[PDB]
Amino acid sequence: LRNRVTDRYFRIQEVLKHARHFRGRKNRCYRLAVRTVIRAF
Amino acid sequence: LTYFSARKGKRKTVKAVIDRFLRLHCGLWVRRKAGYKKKLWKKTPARKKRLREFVFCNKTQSKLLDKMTTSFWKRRNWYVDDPYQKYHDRTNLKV
Amino acid sequence: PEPVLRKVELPVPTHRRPVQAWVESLRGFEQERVGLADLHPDVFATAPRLDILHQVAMWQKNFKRISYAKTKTRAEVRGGGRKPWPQKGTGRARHGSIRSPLWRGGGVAHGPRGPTSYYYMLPMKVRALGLKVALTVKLAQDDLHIMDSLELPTGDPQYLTELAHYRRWGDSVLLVDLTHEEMPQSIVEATSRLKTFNLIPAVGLNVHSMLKHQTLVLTLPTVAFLEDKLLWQDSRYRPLYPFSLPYSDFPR
Amino acid sequence: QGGGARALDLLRGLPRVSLANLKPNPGSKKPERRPRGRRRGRKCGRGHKGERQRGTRPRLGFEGGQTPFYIRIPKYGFNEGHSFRRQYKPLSLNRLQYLIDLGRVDPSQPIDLTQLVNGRGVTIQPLKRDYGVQLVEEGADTFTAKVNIEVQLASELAIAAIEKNGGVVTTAFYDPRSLDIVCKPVPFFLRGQPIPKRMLPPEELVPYYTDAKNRGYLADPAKFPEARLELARKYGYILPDITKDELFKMLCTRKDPRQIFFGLAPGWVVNMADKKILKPTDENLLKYYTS
Amino acid sequence: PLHKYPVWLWKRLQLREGICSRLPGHYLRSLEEERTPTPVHYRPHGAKFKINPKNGQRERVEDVPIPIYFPPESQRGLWGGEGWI
Amino acid sequence: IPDPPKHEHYPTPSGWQPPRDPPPNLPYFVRRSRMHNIPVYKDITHGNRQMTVIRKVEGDIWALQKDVEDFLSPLLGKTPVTQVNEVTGTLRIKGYFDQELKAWLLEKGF
Amino acid sequence: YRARPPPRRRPGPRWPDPEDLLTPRWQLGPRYAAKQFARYGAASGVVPGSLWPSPEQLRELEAEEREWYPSLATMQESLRVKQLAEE
Amino acid sequence: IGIRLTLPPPKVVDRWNEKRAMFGVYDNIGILGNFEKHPKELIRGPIWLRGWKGNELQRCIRKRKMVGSRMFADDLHNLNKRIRYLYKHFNRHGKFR
RNA sequence: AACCCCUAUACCUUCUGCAUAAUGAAUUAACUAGAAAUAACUUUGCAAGGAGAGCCAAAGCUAAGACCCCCGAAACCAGACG
Ligand SMILES: [K+]
Ligand SMILES: [K+]
Ligand SMILES: [K+]
Ligand SMILES: [K+]
Ligand SMILES: [K+]
Ligand SMILES: [K+]
Ligand SMILES: [K+]
Ligand SMILES: [K+]
Ligand SMILES: [Mg+2]
Ligand SMILES: [Mg+2]
Ligand SMILES: [Mg+2]
Ligand SMILES: [Mg+2]
Ligand SMILES: [Mg+2]
Ligand SMILES: [Mg+2]
Ligand SMILES: [Mg+2]
Ligand SMILES: [Mg+2]
Ligand SMILES: [Mg+2]
Ligand SMILES: [Mg+2]
Ligand SMILES: [Mg+2]
Ligand SMILES: [Mg+2]
Ligand SMILES: [Mg+2]
Ligand SMILES: [Mg+2]
Ligand SMILES: [Mg+2]
Repeated sequence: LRNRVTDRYFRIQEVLKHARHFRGRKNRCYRLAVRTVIRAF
Repeated sequence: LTYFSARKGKRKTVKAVIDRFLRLHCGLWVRRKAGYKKKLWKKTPARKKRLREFVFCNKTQSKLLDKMTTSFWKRRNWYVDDPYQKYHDRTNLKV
Repeated sequence: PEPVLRKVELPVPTHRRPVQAWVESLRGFEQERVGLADLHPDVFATAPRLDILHQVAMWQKNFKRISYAKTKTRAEVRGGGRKPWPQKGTGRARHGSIRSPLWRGGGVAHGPRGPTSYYYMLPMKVRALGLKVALTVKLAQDDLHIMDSLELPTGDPQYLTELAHYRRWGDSVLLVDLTHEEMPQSIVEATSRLKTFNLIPAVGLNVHSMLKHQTLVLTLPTVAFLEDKLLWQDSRYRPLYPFSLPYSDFPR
Repeated sequence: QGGGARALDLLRGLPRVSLANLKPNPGSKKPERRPRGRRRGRKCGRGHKGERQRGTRPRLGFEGGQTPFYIRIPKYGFNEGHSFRRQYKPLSLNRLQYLIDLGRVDPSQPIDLTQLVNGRGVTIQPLKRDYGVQLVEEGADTFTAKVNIEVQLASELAIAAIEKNGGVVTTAFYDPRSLDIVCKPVPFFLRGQPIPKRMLPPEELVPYYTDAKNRGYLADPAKFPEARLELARKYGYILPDITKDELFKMLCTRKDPRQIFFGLAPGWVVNMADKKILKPTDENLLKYYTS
Repeated sequence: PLHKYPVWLWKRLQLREGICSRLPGHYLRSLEEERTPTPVHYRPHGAKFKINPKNGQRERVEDVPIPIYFPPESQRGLWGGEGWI
Repeated sequence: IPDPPKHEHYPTPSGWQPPRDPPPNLPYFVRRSRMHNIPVYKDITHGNRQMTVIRKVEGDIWALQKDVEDFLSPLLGKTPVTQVNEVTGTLRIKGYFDQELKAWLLEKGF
Repeated sequence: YRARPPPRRRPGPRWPDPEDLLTPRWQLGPRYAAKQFARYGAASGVVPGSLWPSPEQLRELEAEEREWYPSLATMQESLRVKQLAEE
Repeated sequence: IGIRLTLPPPKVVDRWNEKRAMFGVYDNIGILGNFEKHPKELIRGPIWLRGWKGNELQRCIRKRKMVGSRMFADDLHNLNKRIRYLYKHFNRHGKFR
């Protein structure tokens, strides 16, 4: 049985929704946003 | 240690252990003293008597020897006129 | 006209009394209450052990499972012998084989390595106890009906379906006859054409089927059969060799 | 009665038991641990560098190069010849009396290994160098049963207990093949082999089984009366005259030294399927099985 | 997949098909037989059981032949069963 | 397993005694093992936790727990620590009391 | 539906084909025939006379016993000699 | 990207097909059938796995022993190599000793 | 009231200690790394016995649950090809 993540889209949106009002690529690129969102929190 | 043999997929005994230690069924291991046959001419009677004693191993060593031997060596045996028969079972041991 | 009054053959413990169930028939729509049968309390009134039902149900599902899933390790993927580029000097990450699990098209690091067996056996006594629990649960929840025989007036499946509806036997019914060879032809024809009404011999009874089917129907000969086999487990010695070999008092 | 009857009438008012509402008993399904997430990921419980994290620590028993404990101890023959040492499962008089009181062993007939095994009184393992049962004295004070028992070894006090009550005790040798057959006869009969002869004791055991003090099966019957009287004198009881007992014939029943089973001779083939016995008539075969 | 027959049996199967099938029965029997050669380069035990000195117990003994290499030139002579070791 | 033979006098030389007939009139019953013995078993864990188990208990196991607590309280000097398992019909007791419980259960007639 | 006939132990002796290459060699020997007779008796069809050792087999059996199993008199005599030497 | 834009076709499962309806029947063939047959004899599959369980190393050893002589050349080579790799892993590597 | 005001020395790895001018990383998507015995523990079964021949047993025994990663050298050897 091969299992693959099917709802990764929603997992990404949990972080990016908090980064929409950021400047630059860190408002859309998860790798960048997640670090800045943590710092924001 | 060989945890899974190539022919049977079973644990193996370290036979070096079998040649040196006696396992009492209660879990204790008995051994001789290192050097008990070495340079007796330079050793005192009291020291030589200590070296002749059959002594017990500690917890850590007992755990190690148990791992290095398969279940066969831990079964209860009923050898006829076994010199160690009395020592296989503990008495009045608390905790 | 005379009531069919069945009594428990095997000795019942003195501190316990038999439980009872109506004896019914399938010969007519209203042919309920044809008799009254006593049932051994240690088979049909044991402690309701739902945890043991889980054990036996899970054993049944898995003991005969063999998984055929298999993947290739980095050693079994085609090619991949040579080092793709020198260790140093290229500015690239160091690699030893194009079939490494890091590579597209490479081997699988910790994939399935079938065929894989799941065989295991619960103690015989535990599997026997599970059957006792399943029978008691069916009786305790009014899902057990005892029949004198499985003979129907006709072989039409609609009759049996209508009979269950009128008698409020739920959506699915498990029908247990004593022996495969001696099953009445009428019930054989009706059940063969149905999906939720399934006919099995007594030797085929099992917990999974009993739980899947809402209603359980047993013939009176089947009841005697089951009590004998299941209670034998309670009073038997530890075996000296497999019970298939000759014993003084076994079989029967 | 708040248990059985309360647990079943309470089930009447609950939903039907089905495959959708089953669960394991609490405590029987310990959770599985996976190296995923902050707590269990990162270094995943393996530590940092070294052989530890990389999985290459040395073999069990290795001490880092110091001459290990299990090697620096001198060799000594504690276990030398262990696999050739004869073993005897002990059977106490307490256990024997217990089995008789519960009807598991019948004292009205001769008691041998077969009856002891069939009563689940003792478990014999011929593959583990068990040579039979040794009758031990434990329980002699309270042993009351009168028995004719055949064992492989018997203590002097155990013998006295048997014979104070009017019973008979004999010590009988079984070779490894014979012991397997006598313990589990039915598996042997399914092999379709002629009943073999019981081998004689090894030379080192011949003195034991030819001595009346041990009630050896190869000892001179004329010497038993004196041996039986000595124990009666030593332990302060009067030797009963078993010749006057109603069970005297049964008490005297003994196997021939070459016979595995009572009433069955070497070289007989048991046909269990047809419930018959096949006896060879060839003179050469009869000489082999009778010698 | 697996083969229906073990590979070591393949040669014997070939003898049951084709022209080999039609060979004389007496000849095919001579091919199948594989008697043990007489011991030349090793000394046979001479018994089936021996007493082991170390433990003093009766042990079964077996004669394991020494592999012998017969050079092709041996087939034009008469070496008496001797070959290269 | 054969049923135990009839004996003129009880207890037998080994000490075995059959269950009283009729059964005692108590809220609970304790069934004998298949070997016809009282189901009281010593148990140990961790090399130090000595425990006693009464098995095959039917009826009101809580009534048995109270009776056991009263019976053992004088011997211990305090209330015994116990665990009641209604599902399995088992009472678990801290400490070794097998001999005392066996005789005590036999006197009740189980 | 109706369940299939229960799986039963197919009765009767099973005699494999001796000329089949895939027949296990252990199912073709005399030891296999003896087990069939013990299990099924006369229905086996095994000549009961083939159960005892043949004349040649009986000669080998008697030779091994003579070599490795001495008589009581021999063992007793050997014991006496050993005891005298020790004394 | 990476997520489908339409619903997949609905999953139709016939819970009362003959296979599901008769699942488990004869699992007590021995207990209810005088022990003439063991339930393990109902297991169907590879000849080296019927009524037996083991870890991957044990399975590999068992298969080579029972059917190695019938395996294809390439398959047997991989099997021998797998046995060697697993022998080294289980006997020499790991956290515990 | 977007900014202006105030507060705030990216992250991972590696270390006695890193904003460090120590390591890796343009970004997105997908893929990519903890495998099992010895004992012990927990929860059932039966219990001086347990186990569906073997084994264990001075409360044991049977069954189950639950712990042991990934990538990388320079090399060594065999058989081919130049
Ligand atoms: K030794
Ligand atoms: K962590
Ligand atoms: K931490
Ligand atoms: K390892
Ligand atoms: K890094
Ligand atoms: K710096
Ligand atoms: K720095
Ligand atoms: K640098
Ligand atoms: Mg490769
Ligand atoms: Mg290379
Ligand atoms: Mg490499
Ligand atoms: Mg691939
Ligand atoms: Mg990280
Ligand atoms: Mg690191
Ligand atoms: Mg370090
Ligand atoms: Mg315990
Ligand atoms: Mg530094
Ligand atoms: Mg700083
Ligand atoms: Mg930096
Ligand atoms: Mg650096
Ligand atoms: Mg693991
Ligand atoms: Mg080298
Ligand atoms: Mg080379």
